[PDB]
Amino acid sequence: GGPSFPEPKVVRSQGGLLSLKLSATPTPLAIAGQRATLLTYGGSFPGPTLRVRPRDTVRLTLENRLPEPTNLHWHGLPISPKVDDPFLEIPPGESWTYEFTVPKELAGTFWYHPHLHGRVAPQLFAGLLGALVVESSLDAIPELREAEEHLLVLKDLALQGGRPAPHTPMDWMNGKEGDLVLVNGALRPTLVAQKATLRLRLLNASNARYYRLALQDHPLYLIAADGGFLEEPLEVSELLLAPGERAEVLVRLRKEGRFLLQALPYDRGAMGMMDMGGMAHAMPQGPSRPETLLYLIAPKNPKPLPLPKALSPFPTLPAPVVTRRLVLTEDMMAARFFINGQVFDHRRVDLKGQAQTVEVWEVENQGDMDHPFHLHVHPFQVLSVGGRPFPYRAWKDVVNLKAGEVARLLVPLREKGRTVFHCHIVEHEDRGMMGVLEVG
Ligand SMILES: [Cu+2]
Ligand SMILES: [Cu+2]
Repeated sequence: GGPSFPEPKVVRSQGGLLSLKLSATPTPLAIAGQRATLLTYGGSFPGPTLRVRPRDTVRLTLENRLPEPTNLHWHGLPISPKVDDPFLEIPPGESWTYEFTVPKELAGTFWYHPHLHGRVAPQLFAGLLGALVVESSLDAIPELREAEEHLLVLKDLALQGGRPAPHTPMDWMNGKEGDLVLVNGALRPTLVAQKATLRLRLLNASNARYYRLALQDHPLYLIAADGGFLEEPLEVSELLLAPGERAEVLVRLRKEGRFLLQALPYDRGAMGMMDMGGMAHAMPQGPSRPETLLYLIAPKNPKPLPLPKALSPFPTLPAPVVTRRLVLTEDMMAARFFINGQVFDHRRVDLKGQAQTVEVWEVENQGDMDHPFHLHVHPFQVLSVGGRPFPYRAWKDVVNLKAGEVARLLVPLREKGRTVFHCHIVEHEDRGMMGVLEVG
């Protein structure tokens, strides 16, 4: 009812259980005024949103109907790596049931996508992604209960011959960006707000595109990062979301009107093909062209809600027991990507840590591109980048590093088992930039 807005179908837990059979299948669909066959979960692009509460049981059977093997990564979920198994392979025509319990303190926006090494980037680019939302008791406070809530899945695409465009040699180096810059699988949808306060859950599920988000005439009020709430709302004029990151923001519409949500120009250090003359400068690709993501129409006579004064206190973490250094490097022309000078080997354990301890990880980008570093299974707290303090306290699982930046991360080691860390420009992961962590 009311005005329509494209948004994935939601599947909710019931009586403490979300049991769902999800097929990964090629699917002809309508897209930006044409028809294309994508790879999809549940026949939709994006895939369906799974919405759960803490302590729920999730029983997701993944039915592989693809021509190639696949698996799922439960991105951001602090569960067992024996469930969130980055080494599992589900052959074509086979199924696998993922069963886990949602942790008691968890809240926010998470997502699921393929993690079969070597094939992540084509599979994710072809459409295999969906969101997972964990509801919180905090969502009941009046300042959030009465906000108009929406999920915005930021994911671009390019098509050739009615199918996802093939990966080029340049895509393996830079990561693939598409010419169709979509929101919830739609080209520049219009959202006609019925409330003056919106709560937008934001997911960057793109292979490589960055989104320097800005809303015309409006600040954003950040209330959640990748893996949970901030301690209190943080007003920002704009918000950069790297591949794999999520955020939740409140928007306070003060005036009537139509306002563009844009992805402003951002230069992530992608490299262009080489050229003659024009002098001026060199041959980086330079900043992205600005893109309109959606149109937001304010309701009549808008009166926004007050902001909540407080959200969730961040747990104090114990003193760390060990410091690690992880150096990211690249060989751009070979399109190979390294951590501490090595490419991923699934039979090599790179770091051995202890369950129930906290470590400090120093992640150093010695490349020229932005690399967004992701660690499975163990959410972390970012302390500093470039020697300066991170602007808020919240659980993160992806941290963006620009050329030369060093992040210092507090990593509490939770579940035992073997898991991975990798750049979330997924082409770089496929081309080497991944290593193996074992917790005992
Ligand atoms: Cu991910
Ligand atoms: Cu990278």
